[PDB]
Amino acid sequence: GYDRALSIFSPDGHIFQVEYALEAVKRGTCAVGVKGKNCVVLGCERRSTLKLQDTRITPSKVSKIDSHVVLSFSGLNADSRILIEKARVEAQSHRLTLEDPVTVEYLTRYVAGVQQRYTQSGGVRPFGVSTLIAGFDPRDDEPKLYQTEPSGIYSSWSAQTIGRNSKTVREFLEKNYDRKEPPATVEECVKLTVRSLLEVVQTGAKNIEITVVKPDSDIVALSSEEINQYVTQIEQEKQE
Amino acid sequence: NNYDGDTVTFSPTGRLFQVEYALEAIKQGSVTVGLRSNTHAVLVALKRNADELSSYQKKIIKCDEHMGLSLAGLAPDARVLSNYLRQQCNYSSLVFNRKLAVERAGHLLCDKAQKNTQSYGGRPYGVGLLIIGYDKSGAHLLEFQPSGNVTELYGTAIGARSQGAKTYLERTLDTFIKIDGNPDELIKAGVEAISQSLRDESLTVDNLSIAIVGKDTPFTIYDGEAVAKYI
Amino acid sequence: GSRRYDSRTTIFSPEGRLYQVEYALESISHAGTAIGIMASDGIVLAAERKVTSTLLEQDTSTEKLYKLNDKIAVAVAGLTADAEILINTARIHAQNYLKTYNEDIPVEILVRRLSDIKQGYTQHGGLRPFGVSFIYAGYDDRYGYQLYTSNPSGNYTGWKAISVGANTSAAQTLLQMDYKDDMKVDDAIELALKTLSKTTDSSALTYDRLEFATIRKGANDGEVYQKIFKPQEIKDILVKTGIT
Amino acid sequence: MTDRYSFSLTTFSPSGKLGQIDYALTAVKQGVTSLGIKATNGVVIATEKKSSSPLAMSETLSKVSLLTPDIGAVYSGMGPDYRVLVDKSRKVAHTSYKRIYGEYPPTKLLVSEVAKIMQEATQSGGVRPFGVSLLIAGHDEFNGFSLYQVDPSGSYFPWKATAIGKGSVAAKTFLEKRWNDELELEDAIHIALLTLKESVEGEFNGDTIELAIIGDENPDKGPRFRKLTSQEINDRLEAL
Amino acid sequence: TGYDLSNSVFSPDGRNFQVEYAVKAVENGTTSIGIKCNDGVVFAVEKLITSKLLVPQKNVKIQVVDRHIGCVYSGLIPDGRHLVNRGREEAASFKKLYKTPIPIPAFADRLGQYVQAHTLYNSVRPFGVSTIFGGVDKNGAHLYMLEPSGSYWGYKGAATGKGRQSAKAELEKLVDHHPEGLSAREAVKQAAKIIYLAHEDNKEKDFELEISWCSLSETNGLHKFVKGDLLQEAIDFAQKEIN
Amino acid sequence: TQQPIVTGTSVISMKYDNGVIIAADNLGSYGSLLRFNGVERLIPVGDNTVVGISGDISDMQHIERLLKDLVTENAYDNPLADAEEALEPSYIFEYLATVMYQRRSKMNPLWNAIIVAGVQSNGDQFLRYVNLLGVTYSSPTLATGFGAHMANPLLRKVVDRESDIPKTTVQVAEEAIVNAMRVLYYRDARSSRNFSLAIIDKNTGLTFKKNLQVENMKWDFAKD
Amino acid sequence: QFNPYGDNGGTILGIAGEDFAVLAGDTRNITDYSINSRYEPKVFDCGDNIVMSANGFAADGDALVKRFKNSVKWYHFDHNDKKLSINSAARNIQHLLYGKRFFPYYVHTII
Amino acid sequence: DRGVSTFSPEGRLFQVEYSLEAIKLGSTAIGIATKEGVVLGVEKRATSPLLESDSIEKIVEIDRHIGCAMSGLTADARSMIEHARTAAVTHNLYYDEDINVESLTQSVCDLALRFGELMSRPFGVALLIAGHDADDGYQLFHAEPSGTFYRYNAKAIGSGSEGAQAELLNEWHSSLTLKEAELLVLKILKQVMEEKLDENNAQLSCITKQDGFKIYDNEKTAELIKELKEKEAAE
Amino acid sequence: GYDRHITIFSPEGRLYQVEYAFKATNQTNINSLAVRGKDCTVVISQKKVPDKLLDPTTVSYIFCISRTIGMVVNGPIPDARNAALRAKAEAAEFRYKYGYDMPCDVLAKRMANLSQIYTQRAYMRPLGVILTFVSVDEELGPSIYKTDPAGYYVGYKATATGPKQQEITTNLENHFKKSKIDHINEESWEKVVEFAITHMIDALGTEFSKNDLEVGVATKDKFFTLSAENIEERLVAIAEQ
Ligand SMILES: [Cl-]
Repeated sequence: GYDRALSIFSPDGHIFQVEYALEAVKRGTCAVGVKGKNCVVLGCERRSTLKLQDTRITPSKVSKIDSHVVLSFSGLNADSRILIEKARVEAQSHRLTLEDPVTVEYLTRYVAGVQQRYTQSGGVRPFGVSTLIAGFDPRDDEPKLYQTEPSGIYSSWSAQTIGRNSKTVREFLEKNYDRKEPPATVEECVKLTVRSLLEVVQTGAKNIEITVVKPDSDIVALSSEEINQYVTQIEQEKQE
Repeated sequence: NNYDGDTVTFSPTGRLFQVEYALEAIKQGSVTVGLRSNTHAVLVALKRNADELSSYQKKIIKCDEHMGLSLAGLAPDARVLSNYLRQQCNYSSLVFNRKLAVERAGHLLCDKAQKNTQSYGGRPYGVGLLIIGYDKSGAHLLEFQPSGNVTELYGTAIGARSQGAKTYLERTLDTFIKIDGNPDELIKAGVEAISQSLRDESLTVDNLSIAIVGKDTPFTIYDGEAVAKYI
Repeated sequence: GSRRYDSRTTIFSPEGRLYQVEYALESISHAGTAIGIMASDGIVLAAERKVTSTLLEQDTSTEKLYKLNDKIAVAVAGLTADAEILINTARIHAQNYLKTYNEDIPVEILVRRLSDIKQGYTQHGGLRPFGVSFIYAGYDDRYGYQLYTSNPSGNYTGWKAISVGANTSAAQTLLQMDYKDDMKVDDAIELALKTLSKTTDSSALTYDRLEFATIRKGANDGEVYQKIFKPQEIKDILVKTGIT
Repeated sequence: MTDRYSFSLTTFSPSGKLGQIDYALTAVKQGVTSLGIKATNGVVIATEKKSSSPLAMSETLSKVSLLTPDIGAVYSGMGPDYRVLVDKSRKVAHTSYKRIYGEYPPTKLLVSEVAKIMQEATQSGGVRPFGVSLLIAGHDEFNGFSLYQVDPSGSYFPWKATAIGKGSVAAKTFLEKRWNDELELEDAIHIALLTLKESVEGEFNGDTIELAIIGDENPDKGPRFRKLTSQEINDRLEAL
Repeated sequence: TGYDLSNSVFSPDGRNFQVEYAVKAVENGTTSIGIKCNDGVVFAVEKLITSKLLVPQKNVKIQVVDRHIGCVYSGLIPDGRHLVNRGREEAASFKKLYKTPIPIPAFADRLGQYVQAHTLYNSVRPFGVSTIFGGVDKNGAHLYMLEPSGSYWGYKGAATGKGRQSAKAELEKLVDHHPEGLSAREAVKQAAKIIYLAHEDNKEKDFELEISWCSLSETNGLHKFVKGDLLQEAIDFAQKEIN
Repeated sequence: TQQPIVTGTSVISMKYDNGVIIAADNLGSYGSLLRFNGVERLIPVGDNTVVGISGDISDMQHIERLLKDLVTENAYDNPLADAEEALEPSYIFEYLATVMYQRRSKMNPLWNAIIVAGVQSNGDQFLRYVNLLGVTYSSPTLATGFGAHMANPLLRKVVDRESDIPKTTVQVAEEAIVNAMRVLYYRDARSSRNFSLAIIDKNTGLTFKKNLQVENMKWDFAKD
Repeated sequence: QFNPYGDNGGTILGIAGEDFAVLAGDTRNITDYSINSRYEPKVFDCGDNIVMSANGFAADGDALVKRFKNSVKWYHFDHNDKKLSINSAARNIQHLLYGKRFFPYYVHTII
Repeated sequence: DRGVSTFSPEGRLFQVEYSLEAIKLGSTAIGIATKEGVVLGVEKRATSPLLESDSIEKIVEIDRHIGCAMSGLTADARSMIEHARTAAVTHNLYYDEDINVESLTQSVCDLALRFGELMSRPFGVALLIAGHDADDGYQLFHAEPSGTFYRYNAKAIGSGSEGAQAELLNEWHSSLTLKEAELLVLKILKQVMEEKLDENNAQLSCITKQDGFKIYDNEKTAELIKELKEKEAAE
Repeated sequence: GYDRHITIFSPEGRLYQVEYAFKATNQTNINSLAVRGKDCTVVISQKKVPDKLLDPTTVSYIFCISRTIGMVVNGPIPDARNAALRAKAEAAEFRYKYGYDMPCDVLAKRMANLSQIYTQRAYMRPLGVILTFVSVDEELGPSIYKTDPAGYYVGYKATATGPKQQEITTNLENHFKKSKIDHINEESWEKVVEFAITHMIDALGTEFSKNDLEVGVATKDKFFTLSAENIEERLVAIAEQ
């Protein structure tokens, strides 16, 4: 087999292939995750360089791993499918042997472990992908939002963004998200997520996708018109 | 220069630079001394600490009841090779009810090190070993280099400043070879030999490591207040 | 050892691009233009052959349009040999699915499979990627008519109309200008040929330089029929649409 | 011995060129002229027996090879590469086809199988491409008479008539003028001998020319492939 | 250029420079010789005494293969040992199948093909040893010498290492002055002399002489080391000839 | 799993004051057919050990080669191959014992019973048994197969326990062995008159005696 | 058919006192009605103040005792000459014996 | 390019030396061994205020008698921890006892040099392995990616390490109490941390014979930080 | 310029390593020649023993592959022996599998197909040798077939190999231009050997002693090499007419 060590240390103590994978994430369309009191919302950018698309069949940016956990990402799209497949398989394998669905932390830890494996295995490059993994643990009403990245590190976030101009939307969320009082309702949480995207998206509701995840496997993706109502309400308040 | 990228490449003067660089790792390692009489064989090792909070890196490893070595250089490689010796010693005992000859032990170490120097991908071992033992032909001392070269000697030293201890032994040769049936006097000569390779630092209680094997003496290591007797 | 001669086909550039994928796309940009257009009552595949001599036997020739099963076809842009490797893999996946579930493979599942293979060559193995971009024209009873494309990166996307190969920038503007959602197959046939007629690097568009195909449910008793157009039929449709 | 060349030696350059395929084609260009012409009732393939020494017995070196009873092959470029392709082509015509279906493969499929082997040398680890272009002439019951070209890339095209190697540009122009869709096999052989005379410097006779036909059955069937004798060629050279 | 950076690469000359660099390591090593006599062979080697701490007679260089073949080499000593280990495996597999002990020409090609194999790939280094070996078989005595390239030939006398030219000159005198042949006991004495004469090229450090021999009359066709009185008799003969 | 085809019968042995004696008849039976009358079943290893082997003859011949090969291998890079680092009976035995048990544990045994008789470096008598199952034991008298039933009773009257070994001379021990071989010839249907005997003494070394015969044969009571 | 097992007889006896223990065994080794040896030791000192016997099929017994003795040696190497406690020895022996669960050591072991 | 297991001309493995540079870039981790216990403490170093800092797990349980703190590319440690845990439990399965801290450390370190062309590169993370056993008492070890491990009375690794080590040099004596060591880790962390030390960006832990390995609550550490501030203001 | 280090195409469509293996062919500085009689095939080759310490009996570049097939090598001896051992192995395996003696040309093509593989696969170098196979084939009669580092192979009426091959080739070409036949019209192999030696003397412009030549002869059902004394007899006959 092809054994060649592609991810290796450089004289200054950096693994360039892992760092160059982060640059592929930087290029990817923006993704955002905001957890409320009783929900998590995953917002995702859709670049409008591609029109004449068929939105019914084009791969959606948020993926279900199980009925209670979702995964969105920024970076290489083809690479994301490999992590999503592996996670979905592990989700069923966990149910099969533990008789209980994965916790969001567990599912995250697995995906992050796969990303890590590719940074010190021969013949393979790291995943050009960072993920936001969100959902609710079984029989638990506390929201969960995790982030992973090519190096294999993962951690828990009150809110987070990844991808292109994530610096700007992280700036926004850092000032607008209060930990002592998070978005109490679904409305507030979705609003704050759309607002944060509108800092970067700079265009209509076709370029914003929203998915709301609630406890007890209650996942729903918002339509264009539902999102467009938030876009209308945000800018009408802004004119003041 | 251009011919030091891997072990598989000869230089234009017939040199293997990776092997020579591995040899260099030994010289950077701490000093250890080996010497023997007709009855006993002694290892003396100056252990090295990282700082004053740290322990002193163990230099001497036991391979069988009648054989063991001291190391200088990459300690993990000494672990790999010592473990390999332990297995060969063990295989001899189990299959042939026979203690492994010290000369044959050296031959096995040589050939294991050699394979790493002729094949692509790997690397030479980055450690030098002094193997002492007492077998069916009396006391023995060996010097192992990771080039593959193993050498039977009356006495020697390897590591940093080891030339001073090596000259001392070269002078003392006729004295210490005659220290038969007296372990303490042979250890004294080994402690006096390793002293010639010291600068600034001197032999303290948790600094010095001594081992001995002989006629009616199993391979036993002495550390701590056990070696205070010889300071 | 061998490391000296390794191109390292599966690495990132400092910018975060996959060198070989980018250069394979550059290869594909020079290949003959292929166009897929999806109508409400069928899909059109049109593609331009390249170099072509008068001595090329056209009726027994297939460099662009291939059949994967009775429901799904592909238009190729890039190395024909590389495409045929992937095609025979796709043809098998379709039959494996049929054998397992006793139902024809859904178009997106087949496409994902091929695209996952292409992805694998960009992340591991140390081999060059496949210098091929596909347009998948297909029908299933979940999503009806579907157009997709995949490229050497292993990324795939769905389309109403799309081009691959040469002059895609020019082709995609002309399609974006004249396409409409209520369009019909006969109109899409005309749009496809008009687009190629303008984007072609040849002096004129003739029957001998074209491969053409339609996937119609337009058959008796609501069943999907693939029609790979014969040389004489491409010549008729060129006269019908008024290009020659 | 580890075959450590598990990585491609043919890769895409920045311009989109596959260097080694292009260079393999350059090798084919330097090779001796061979050609193929398709008649209504047959196909002809021909090439020059470029004798490396006059002491060498050029009868032993067969440039024109039988692949199946109804399929023949000729080449331009590197002879040793051609030889091993003829070996594999003959074998694959038995293993993957005759031993399964109880009949020989049709021309197009055997061509496709050869093309596959040449493609794999263009992408597999630790190999250069084949330095030959093949001209495969053949007949089968449902497709009739056919002539194909196969390049180092693995690409193949069907031809009415064509030429490859040294004087291919000039030879193809010559064929374009002479070819029509009402040629009889004898007319095609006549044209082949004319076309081949242009590219040949030295001696031009049945001993320095190799020429075979796919035609009528020579007495389950008889074989349609027939290699013309040194005498048979010379006879037609008097009516030239 | 760059043709010398990888093993198994033909330079534009037609040469494999990595093999020729292995030869430099051989030329750097101590002197070793072989002398074919009437009914056998004699091997001898220069062992440089680096220090007084080296135990005399202990660091043996000449190696036995099977019970009838002697091997000695100059250059990288571990590479020599690796080649002898393989030779022992070859000689063992031959005897296992064919019953008879391996013939010397047969054994010579077994080493030859193996050393040659290490010039066929860039993933291995060539052998850094010229190996002089031989013994007595059913067809009589045979002396061989095997280079890093895989080249070997039969010899009347052989020599390699740093003192090879000095030795070769001496071997050439013996071949001329004894056409009817040299006896086994004569060859031991001459071997001692030739190592002593070839020590002028390594004259800085003093050395230790080591001799072995196979002879149909003197050792029953088996490889034995020259020890004790016969060794001292040869050293005395050698010491007398230099003075 | 096999079955033994050509077979050798009893190997008998005993310790005496200075060394060990071992003996075995020169027959290779082929079932009831007394096929091969010139089979040596005592195989010396160096000048301090004799391995006596009963059971399958092809497997004996395999073991014979393993021992021949062991001598060769011990000589390699061993300047003391004829002195301090020569093969010992205990080494030779342990090797064979390892082999026999390994082979039984792979369900493919060497179909033999072996007695290794010899004298060690320090002058100690070595006498130990091993068989196709890897079962090992030592005793002042050892015998395989048939001899275990007839030879041991006779030989144990000379050396019944360890304390009798220093009291037994080589003449007494050799007589006892030759007597036992006679008793076996009368009563073992798969034995022969012709045998080999080997004495390994700590002073006089290895004495190997070939072409011996059972004599002094009492048949005269038959005529009645 | 080849039977890999045999019975070499013998009998062993362990008794635990308050500050001591004994392990005894007869020194007779047999097969069927024949005596092989009247003195073939069966109870072994294995080091670390542990005595062991594996009575039954003497080959499997010797094998096991040898393997455990070696396990003691490698426990010293791998854990800084630490004394193998009798409870630890016992668990180590369980894994040695269960290792051949489907081709058992045909012995009743006592330490 | 060049081999992964190549020696430099000084007699060092390049990749090992470069991984040591990665470990210098890591967050600070400090260990202090005493006769009452071994204390492990880490800098959490949250990259943003939105990151929920209790999810930064840089101190980890291997067994009840062995804890572990990490510094460097912390993702690399997961497989090392996994191995350590499996090793500890497996040894208890084979021998019905706790595994010695040195033996555990040695087992972890045996992975370290299993790299070449096995894994493709060394680990980019150093470990402080703290524990207790009956033979050698309370122990602190430093496990590098070179495969070497040193025992330490006290040790700092990561970005603040040479500064912290010099501080540990002066402060450590053989008569330190556990409470003293806790404050001393907090003191030295606060010195070498960029951000101001509190209960949410620093974590303490310890391993005692009685209670085993315990990661400290944020409430418990908060009281020790308040105890530290007052005792530093006290002179 | 790594296209010159391994067996891949240069921009010109060339394999430089193959070309440099062809140059290694003449490194021995030996010329070989092969001719065919009626009943036989004779191969002669220069023998050079520069060292007096060499056992001249072991200095040989002619090999007995099978009983019917002989092989002379132009190139370095280690690669010659590599090729010899493989050809022997192939010829033995052939006889086992197919129940008749491997024909000369079938072996040549086999060794050629192996040589081709080293020109396409990168990890294997070509052998720096040209292999001239000779036999009296039971179907084709007297046979000469030659293989090179490229993997090319072809049958010959006669051939010559080495540094001065062109001189020997043209000398032979001119003789066959006169006789107008593909062989030496001679009953005894002894006289075909005399022809071979004579035409090498004329072509190279050097006289030979018995120890300067090495001769191989193929007849029906055996190939054999001539001793020094057999060659001396051959040289005497040449001189005497
Ligand atoms: Cl072949």
